[PDB]
Amino acid sequence: PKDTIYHAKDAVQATKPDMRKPRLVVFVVGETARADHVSFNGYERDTFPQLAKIDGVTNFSNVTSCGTSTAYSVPCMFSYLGADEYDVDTAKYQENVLDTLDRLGVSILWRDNNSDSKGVMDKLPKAQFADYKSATNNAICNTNPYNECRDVGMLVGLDDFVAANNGKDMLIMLHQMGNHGPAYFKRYDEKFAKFTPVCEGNELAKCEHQSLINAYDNALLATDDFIAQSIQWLQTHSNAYDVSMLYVSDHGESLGENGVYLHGMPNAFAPKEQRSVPAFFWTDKQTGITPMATDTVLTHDAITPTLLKLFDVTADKVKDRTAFIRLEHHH
Ligand SMILES: O[C@H]1[C@H](O)[C@@H](O)OC[C@@H]1O
Ligand SMILES: [Zn+2]
Repeated sequence: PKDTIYHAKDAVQATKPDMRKPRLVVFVVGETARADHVSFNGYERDTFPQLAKIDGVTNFSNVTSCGTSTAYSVPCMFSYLGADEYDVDTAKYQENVLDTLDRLGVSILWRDNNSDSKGVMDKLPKAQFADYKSATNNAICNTNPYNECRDVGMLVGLDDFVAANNGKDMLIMLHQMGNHGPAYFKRYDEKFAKFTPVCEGNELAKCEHQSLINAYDNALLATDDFIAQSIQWLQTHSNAYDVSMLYVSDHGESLGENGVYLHGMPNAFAPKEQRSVPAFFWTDKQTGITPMATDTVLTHDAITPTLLKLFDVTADKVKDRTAFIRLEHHH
């Protein structure tokens, strides 16, 4: 082990949940989703029909990931250093934004249907991380012939966590399997097999290109559903809690442009498809949180200041950063 390097020892929470409504936020950590396959960004297909029916969802049309892979992007998304000073090999020993929030009294929960938190949860109690790739944590793995555990299974029993943390601020990370490839066709249950025919081979270049896009877009429909159900879950708590949902994908995906597939390419020459990601923000009307303009130039660096602002936390290190939500409040 090594000593933790501090970045936000000045951090203070301006208000406490005994003096205003407690705050309950879900952060969906997405996977392999491309901004240009989002209906709201101009995609010809309605890949997000359920979110389109929910009042108060903001789509962000200009978000660039810090990197092109899970192990690289996820730690930077929760970092204080930002993409320009980020060092993947020492990120684990830096105070990160979850460390700050936990230290100031926010109850942190991380459920993972992807891999793990890539070091982000490592300093917090073991029980605050839960592996939802396991069929004995995730109750929703028998809805498909692959026996693949589904992201929506991470919503089961969250009410137990809320009850165990009654009246506290809470931040829940849900780490999605999402659009991970190459087997996009496995990523969604049959009710989302909307675009057809579907590539069901593992060698992507050998499928007809349209069938590859169809499988990828069907997987997006399942994520639309998962995010919508995450908002519906939050809404069952809106009387007692100020509830918000943030979604950001860890990176994009190549879909055969220039013959490139999957992701993980070094940033210097990775194509734009691997870095252009969707981001969504939803909040209940009574929270007073206001989203930034949909066309704000944004990156993964906006995540840490957003999470801090959602819990009324100020930290010098990110004082000049743009967030997904505004500093000005209408009364
Ligand atoms: O984005 C990063 C990539 O995912 C990683 O694996 O190598 C460096 C790149 O800059
Ligand atoms: Zn990923």
